[PDB]
Amino acid sequence: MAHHHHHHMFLDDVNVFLDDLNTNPITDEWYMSNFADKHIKILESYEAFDILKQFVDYMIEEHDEKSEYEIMEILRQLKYQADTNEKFYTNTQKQKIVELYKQEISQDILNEIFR
Repeated sequence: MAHHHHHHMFLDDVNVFLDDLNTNPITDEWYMSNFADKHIKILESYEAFDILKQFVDYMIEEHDEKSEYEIMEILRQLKYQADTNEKFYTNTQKQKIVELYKQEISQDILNEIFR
């Protein structure tokens, strides 16, 4: 009645995870893996590829170590769906997240993606 619900909610799943686990001391990246486990086609090749760049920047902005596994699972599901081993960043980024990444973690991620 009168108040027709007009609010963009839960569109950005990644945003919700990062925001929720940030605003709450949860900081449990494992939930992200639980999400990325769900075999669903989230995006298209170019969509996910570009969103790689977008998320690259947005992730760098938070410089958060405790979301590493989150960002990995996000980027891995994105490029896995995109079907590409490549990686690219925004003009502003000028910084490889991989350099901060624990290579030990990235091994398993690529182990899956490259398959």
